Amino acid sequence: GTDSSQGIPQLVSNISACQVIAEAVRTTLGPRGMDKLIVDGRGKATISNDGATILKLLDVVHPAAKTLVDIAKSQDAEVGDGTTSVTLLAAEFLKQVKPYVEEGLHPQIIIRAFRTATQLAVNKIKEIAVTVKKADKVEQRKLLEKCAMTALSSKLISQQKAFFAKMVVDAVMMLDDLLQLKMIGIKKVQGGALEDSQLVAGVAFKKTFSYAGFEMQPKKYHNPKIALLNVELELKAEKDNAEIRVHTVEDYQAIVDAEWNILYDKLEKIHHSGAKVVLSKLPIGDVATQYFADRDMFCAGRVPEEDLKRTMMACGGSIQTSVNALSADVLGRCQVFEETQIGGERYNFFTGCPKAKTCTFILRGGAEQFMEETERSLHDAIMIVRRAIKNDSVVAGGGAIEMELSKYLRDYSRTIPGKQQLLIGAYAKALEIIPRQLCDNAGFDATNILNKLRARHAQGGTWYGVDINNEDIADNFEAFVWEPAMVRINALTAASEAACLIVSVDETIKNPRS
Amino acid sequence: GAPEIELALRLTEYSRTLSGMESYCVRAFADAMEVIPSTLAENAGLNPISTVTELRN
Amino acid sequence: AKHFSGLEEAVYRNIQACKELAQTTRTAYGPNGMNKMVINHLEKLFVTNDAATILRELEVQHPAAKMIVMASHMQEQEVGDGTNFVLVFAGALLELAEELLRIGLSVSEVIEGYEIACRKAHEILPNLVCCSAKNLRDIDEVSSLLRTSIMSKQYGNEVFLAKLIAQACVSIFPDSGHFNVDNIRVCKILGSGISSSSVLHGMVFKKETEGDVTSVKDAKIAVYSCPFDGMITETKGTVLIKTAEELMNFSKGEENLMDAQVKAIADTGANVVVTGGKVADMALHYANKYNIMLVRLNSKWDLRRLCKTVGATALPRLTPPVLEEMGHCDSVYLSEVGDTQVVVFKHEKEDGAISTIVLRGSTDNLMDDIERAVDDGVNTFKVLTRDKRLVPGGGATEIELAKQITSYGETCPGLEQYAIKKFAEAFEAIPRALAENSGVKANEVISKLYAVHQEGNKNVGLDIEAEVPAVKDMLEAGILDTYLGKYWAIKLATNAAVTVLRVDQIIMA
Amino acid sequence: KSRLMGLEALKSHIMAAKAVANTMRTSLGPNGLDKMMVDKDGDVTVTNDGATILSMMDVDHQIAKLMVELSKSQDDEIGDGTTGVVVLAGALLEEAEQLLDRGIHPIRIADGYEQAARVAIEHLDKISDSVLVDIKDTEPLIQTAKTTLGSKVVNSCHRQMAEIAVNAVLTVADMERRDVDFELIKVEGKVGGRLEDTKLIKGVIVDKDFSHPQMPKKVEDAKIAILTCPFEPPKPKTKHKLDVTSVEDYKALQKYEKEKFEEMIQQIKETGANLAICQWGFDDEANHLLLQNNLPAVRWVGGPEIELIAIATGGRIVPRFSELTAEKLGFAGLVQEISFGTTKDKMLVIEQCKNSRAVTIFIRGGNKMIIEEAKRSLHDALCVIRNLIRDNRVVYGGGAAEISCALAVSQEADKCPTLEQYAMRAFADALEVIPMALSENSGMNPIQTMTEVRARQVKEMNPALGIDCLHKGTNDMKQQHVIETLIGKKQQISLATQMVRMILKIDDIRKPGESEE
Amino acid sequence: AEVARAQAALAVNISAARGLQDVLRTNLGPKGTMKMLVSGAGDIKLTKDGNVLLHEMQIQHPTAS
Repeated sequence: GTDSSQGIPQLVSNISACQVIAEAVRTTLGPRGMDKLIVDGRGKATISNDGATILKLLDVVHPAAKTLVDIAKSQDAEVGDGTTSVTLLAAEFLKQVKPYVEEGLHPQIIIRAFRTATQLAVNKIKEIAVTVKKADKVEQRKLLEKCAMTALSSKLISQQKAFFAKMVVDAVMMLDDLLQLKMIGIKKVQGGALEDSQLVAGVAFKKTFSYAGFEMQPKKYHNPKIALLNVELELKAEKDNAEIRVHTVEDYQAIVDAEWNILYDKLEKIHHSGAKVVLSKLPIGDVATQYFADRDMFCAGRVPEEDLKRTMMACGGSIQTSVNALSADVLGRCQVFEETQIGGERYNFFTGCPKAKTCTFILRGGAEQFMEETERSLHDAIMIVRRAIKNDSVVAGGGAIEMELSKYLRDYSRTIPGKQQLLIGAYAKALEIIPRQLCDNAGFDATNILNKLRARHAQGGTWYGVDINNEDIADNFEAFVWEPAMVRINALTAASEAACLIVSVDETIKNPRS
Repeated sequence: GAPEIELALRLTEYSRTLSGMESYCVRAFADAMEVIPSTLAENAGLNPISTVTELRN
Repeated sequence: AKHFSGLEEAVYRNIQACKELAQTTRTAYGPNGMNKMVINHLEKLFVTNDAATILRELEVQHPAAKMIVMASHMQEQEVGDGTNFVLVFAGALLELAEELLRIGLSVSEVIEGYEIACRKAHEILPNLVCCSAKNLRDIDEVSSLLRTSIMSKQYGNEVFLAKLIAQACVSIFPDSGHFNVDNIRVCKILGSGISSSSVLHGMVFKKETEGDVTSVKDAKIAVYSCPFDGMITETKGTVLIKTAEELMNFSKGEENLMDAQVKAIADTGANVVVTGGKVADMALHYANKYNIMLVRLNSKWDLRRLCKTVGATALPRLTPPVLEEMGHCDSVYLSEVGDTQVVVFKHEKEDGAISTIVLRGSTDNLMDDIERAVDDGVNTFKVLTRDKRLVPGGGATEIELAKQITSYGETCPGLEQYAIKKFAEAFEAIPRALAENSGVKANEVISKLYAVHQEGNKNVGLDIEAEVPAVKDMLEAGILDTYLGKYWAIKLATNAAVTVLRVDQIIMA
Repeated sequence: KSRLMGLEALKSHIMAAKAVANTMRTSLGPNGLDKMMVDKDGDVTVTNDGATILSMMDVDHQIAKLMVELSKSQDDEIGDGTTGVVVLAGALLEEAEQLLDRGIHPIRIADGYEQAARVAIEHLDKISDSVLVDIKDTEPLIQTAKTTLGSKVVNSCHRQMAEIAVNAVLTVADMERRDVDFELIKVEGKVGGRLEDTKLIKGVIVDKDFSHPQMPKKVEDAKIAILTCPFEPPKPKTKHKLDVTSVEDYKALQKYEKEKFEEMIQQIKETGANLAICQWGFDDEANHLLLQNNLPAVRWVGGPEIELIAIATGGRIVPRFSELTAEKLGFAGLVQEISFGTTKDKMLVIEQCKNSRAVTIFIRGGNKMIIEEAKRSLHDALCVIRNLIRDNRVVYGGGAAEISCALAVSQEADKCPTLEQYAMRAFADALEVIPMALSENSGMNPIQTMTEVRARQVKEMNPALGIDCLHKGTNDMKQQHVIETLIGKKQQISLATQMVRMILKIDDIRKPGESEE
Repeated sequence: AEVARAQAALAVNISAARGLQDVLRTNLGPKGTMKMLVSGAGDIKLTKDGNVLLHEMQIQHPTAS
C-alpha cells in the first residue's frame, strides 16, 4: 500500500525528525568542539568532526534528515567548513516554534518572516566585511600567515603554526590556480622525530618496489624521465592458458625461459621508454626487479595512483597505458629525482616538476592517535587561507557578529512588531547558539561571555567576539579570528530555508510504506 | 571556606610530604575541605569548580 | 473492496475522502501552496501543492476518494487549476450533508438541493465573469493569466515563471489560435538557478549529444531506440567474447559495421541520428568520424517527446529510415539551454507544437516545482484559447454566488432548502482554503466579504498582508481565473460529490 | 544505529580500555602474571605480554583494538613499554571519570592530563639523558638486556642474546642516523635449538643446504651463481600441468633434462660461480648431474630470498639462465651449511664480511613459544637497546619516575590556575598505578610500597633507588638495574595521554551500542 | 455431520433472506438511490438494479443461492 500523514502529529514529527539529527554535530566543530567516532558498519568505524562526512556516513531516516544533509553540506563545499553549525541553526528555530506548534499557531509567515530576517544579516554581514588582502601589508602573504596562524590554531597545534603558517602560505600559492587536496597532499612520517612537518613543493612518492639489491640499485635521477605507469610485471608473463602438457620433454624448458622473456619485453619497453625512474602502480616483480636492478634503472611498484597523478599534475605528465613512453608529457619528467628516506622509509621525491603545483608535506606527530588532529590544522588553514584569498572581505571569526545581530535583529523585535517581535526575537537568538555551543562544548559559559560581548555590542561594537581557545570575550578580528563575510552569509541562508522548508510541510506521503 | 581553600591545598602536599601508605589519606582528607565552600560558592551561584580551582591557587 | 458496512461509506468514508482531499488544497491552494512531502515507490522527496499530483502520488485506499480524485484531475485536464478546488470544494460539499443525515434528511432528497444549485451556480457564473482578456500572442496578458493557476500550484516565483510560461506557449506557436495539448515539452535540466530556466522551442535532447554538428540549420533525424552498440538488422551484429582475438576482430568489423549504420541513416539523410539505444566505441568514433550527430542514451521520454514532433518512429532495429522513420526538424544545434550545454532541436515553423522550457535550479524540487507550475500555464493557455473570459481569482468569486445561493435557498424551500444553503457553504471554503493557507479565519473574511459586501474583487490571498486578513482585488491583482475553469471546477465537484453521495456500502462475495 | 554522547559515550569508552588494562597490569613486569589464552582454534597461549595479549586479544570495544595498535608503535622503537601505556590509559581514564563526575568538562579533563604529561616527559628528562657509542652502550645495553630479555623471561645466562643486539642495529643502521632498521636486522629463530643457542649473522642464513655434502660443502668467497632457473619444475605459469603415465614418455623425458641441467650446471661452472643459488632450485635428477658435475650449488630458494641474497650480500644480480654471464657473481664470504651443535638446525650461512645489508640475529630454543619468548626477548631487548645504543637515556623504572613525575606535576598543577589545576594534579595521580600493579605483581601492598618511592623521591628526587621490580628484596631501580629508556617513558606517556585524549576528544559515538569494532 | 433442525433450520434462511433483502432498500424507484458494490475487480458499481448486485458480490449465504 501507500503511507501518508498530515498536520501537527506529522508536522511535529516533521520538526521532531530534524532536531534529533542536529545533535550529532552538536558539540562538534572546534578545538574544544567535539569529535565524532561514528561506526555505521560492523568493521566500518568512522571519525569526523565535520557533519557532511558523517552526514554522508550516517543514515537519513527522515525527509528532514534528508533535507538537512545538503543544507549543512552547502556550507561544506563553500569554505570546507561549517556544516555542523548550519545543522545547528536549521532546527534551532524548530524548538522556538514548538511553543507555536503546541499552540497549534502557525500562519506560514513564520518561515516567511525569517527570510527578510535572513536578509538583514547577510546584507549586514558583508557591510561590516573588510578586505584583508589590500588592507594587510602591501604583501598579502603574511596576511595569509596571519590567517594560517589563526587558522592553524583553531583545532590543533598552535605550537608548530609559528613554523607551519609560512608554509601554509606557500602551499596555498601553489594550491591556488588549482584548488586541490592532492596538491597539498601530505605524506605523513614518524619516528625520525615527533611533531613536525615541512613543505615539499614538488611531488613525493610514499611507495616503490626495489629488490635484488637496492643500495646497489640507483635510487636517484638528476634528470628523471618519469614513467607514470599503471603496468604490471609479474614473476612470469603469460599470453596463453594452455596448449599441450608443471614436466613433457621438449615442452618443459620451452615454456619457462620464454615465460622469462615475455617479461623482458615489458622489462625493456619500460627501460627504452625513457623510464630510468620507473613508476608502476601495479608492482614491479621480483625477477623484474632482478632485471630492473640488473638494468640499474630505478623502478617502482605498488605505486600510488595519486603519487602517479600528483606527478602528472606537477610535471604536466600523464599516467601511461603503455610501457613505451613516447611523449615526455605522456611521460612525467623532472630535473631532480631522489629516493631519499625522511624518517627512514623509501620515498621517491620529484623536484623539478615543471608545473610542481603539488605541494607535499612531510609530517610527524606526537603519537599514533595524536597525529590526525595536527594536519587538519594544516588542511583547514589552507582552505580558509584560500578562503581568505577567495573572498578578501573578511570579518571577525568565532561568531562575533551574531550577538550584535541578535541584538541588532531583536532590536527590530522592538521595531518590527505588530506581531513578529517574537519571530524577530526568536530569529535573533538562534544565531548565538553555534558559538554558545562552541562556548558550551568548551564546557565554559556563554551567557556570561556572550552577553559581556553584547554589553559592548550595546556599545555598537560587532567584531567583538570569543577566542574559542581562551573562551572569553574579545574582538575576533582583532584576535584576527577570521572568516570572510560570505561564510557567515551562506550558513544563515543555508539553514534559514531549511528552517523554512519543511515547516511548509505538514504532510509526507510514502508510497513504499514503512 | 577560604580557610579550607588555603589549608586543604596545604595539607595535600603536606599529606604528600608524609609519604607512607597514609600520605594518600590526608590528601583526600584535605581534599574533602574545599568542596564545602564550593557548594557555598554555588549556593551563591556561579561556578565553584571554576572558582575553587582558582581560589585554591 | 469493502466488505465493510453498517451505513459507513456515507456518514464516514465520504468525509475521509475529504480528509485525504483537504489540506492538500486548504494549505496548498492560493497565491501559493504549502509544501507536501511525498515519497513514491520511487523514493524521493516530492513537494506537491498541486491537487492532481499529490493525489496520484498518494494511492487511494477508498472507494470514496477514488471517485472524486479524478474530478480534481479532470480539472487539471480541463483547466489547470481549480483542482485543489475539487479537493476543498467537493470536500466542502458532502460533509455538510453529514449533518443532514443526523438532521434526518435523506440522500436522494438532499442531492436535489445540491443538484439544482450547480445550474444556479452555472447560471450565476456568467454574471461575476469580470471583463475578459485574450491575445494568444500576448505573453503579458497571458503571464497574469497563467498567474492564478501557477499561484495555487506554485510556491516558487509567480511572475518570472509567468514571464517564462506565458512566453513558450505564446512563443512555440507564435500564431497560436491552434494549440496542442502538449505544445511545450520542457527540457528539465538541473543546475544554475531557477531563473536560469529559459524558454526554447522544438525538441531538446539533454541526453548525451555526440558526433558533431555538420548542419545546425538542417535538422534531419531517424529517431531510433536501436543501439549503435552493434545492433543492426542490415548485417548481423554479432559480438564474440569467446576469445579475446574475436573481441578485437569484430571491433574492427564494427567500424565497417557502423559504416553500415550511421551511413545508412544519413543515406536517407540525417544530422542527429536519434539513438535511444547504445553506441560502442568503434561505432561512436566511427559516427564521430562519419560526423553524424549522435545524441546518446536517449530515454523513451525524449523519444516520445521527439517522436511526435518530427513524425518519425524510434526503431529498436537499425534500418535506413523510410519517409515515416526519418524525422526532420527546423534546426538542430548545440546551445546551452538555461546555460547547460545539450543539443537543442528546432520545431517552430516545423509546425512546432513543442516548446522546450529548460526547467532549472540547483535541486530537482526547484525544477519540479515550476514543473508543477508551468503546465498550469500551459493549461490556462488553451483555457484562454477556449474562452477569453476572465473571472477573478478564487475566494472573491464564491461569496457572490453563495449570498444569492443562500437567498436562492431562501427561495428554495422544501427540505432541500438548506441543502441548497449547504451548497451555499461549499463556496466560502475556497477563500478559506486561501485563508487557512494564509493562517487567518474566513469567518472574519466572510464577515468582511459580506461587510465589504461586494463579491468578486474582494478576497484575501496568501499574503504576509494576511497577518490581519486583508482583502485584495482578484481581477485587479493579476490573479485571473476564467469562466470555464470555474465552470469546470464547479461541475466535476458538483458532479462527483453528489454521486458519491448516492453510494451505498459494499456487499462482497 | 545509535548516537551515543557524553557520560553515555564516556562510560562506553571506559569499560574495556579500563578492563583490558587489568590483565595487563597483572601481567605488568616480570612479576607480572602469565595468562593462558586459548583460541576457538583449540590453541593455548600463556602470555604475560600485553603486546602479545593485545595481539591475542580479538575482544570488542574498538578502543581495545586501538591499544593493540598503540603497543606496537612503542614495541618497535622503544621496545618495552607496550603494556604500560595500556595500563596507564585505564589509570588516567577512570581518573578522568570523577572529574566529569565533578563536572570538569570532557575537554577540560584531557588537556589537564595532557600538559601535565609535558611536565612528566619534561621531568623524565632529568633522570639520565646519556649518549654513548655501541661498545660503551653494551654495558647499559646488557644491564637493560638484563631487564628486557629478562622481563621477557630469561635474559638469564645470556649476553649472547644481549650483545648480538649491540651489533644488530649497529651494523644495519648507524648510531646517529637513528633510522629504525629492525627491518634490516633479521631476527631469525629455530625450534630445536636452545635459549643458550643464540647467534649474530651479519649476512643471510639460508636454511636450504648443498644438494649433496658429497659435493663441496665450502664454496669459496663469493662466486655465487644467481639463478632464477628451473632445475625442478618452476611452477611455470603457462600450461595445463600434467605428469605422464606411460613408459614411452617416461623414457623420452628422462634423457631430456639430463642434457640441459648438466649443461646448465656446466654453464654455471662456465659462469665461474662455484655456488649455484637457484630461485627455482634442485630436484634430485639435476642434483645427480650437479653431483656428477662436482659443482657446489643451492637447491630450492625462496623467490625474494635470492634477491635478499643479493642485497644482504651486496650480491650483483644474475636474473635468469637466459641472461647468463660469467661477470656477475653473488657474494658469499663462505658458503656452508651450519650445524650449531644443533644438527637438526641446518642453514647455509651466506656470511658477509664484505657487504652485509641484512644482519641476521639468530636465536634458538627448545620449542615454539620458547624461541618466540626468546624472539620477543631479542626483539624488544634490541628495541630498547636501539634507543640506548643511539641515545642511551635511561630512566630507572618501577614507579621511581612516577612519583618523581607525579611530584613536580602535582604542585605545578596547583601552580596552574586553570581548571586543569585539578586535572593536571589528577594527572599526577594515576601515574601511581605503575609501581602499584608492579607492587602487586611483585606481591606488595602498593599504597605503602609506592610512597616508599615517594619517601625516596621525597628524598632522592630521582629514580635510582626504588621498590622491587624483580621482587628481589633490594628495593632499587638503578641498583636493581631497573633501567628504562628515558625516550620510552616520554613515548609511553605521550602515547597514553593523547590516545585517551582523542578518546576524550571523541565523546560522539554512532554505534548500535556503547562499544563496537 | 451438522444438521440444522426446525426453527434453527428456518432462522438463518429467513434471517439471511430478509436482512440482506433489507440491505437493498436504498433503491427501487427514482426515490431509490444507487447502491455501491465493488466487485473483485475493484470496480465501483453504484447501481439501483437489483439483478446486478446479486451475482457480483454477495455475502456468503446458502440463501444467496
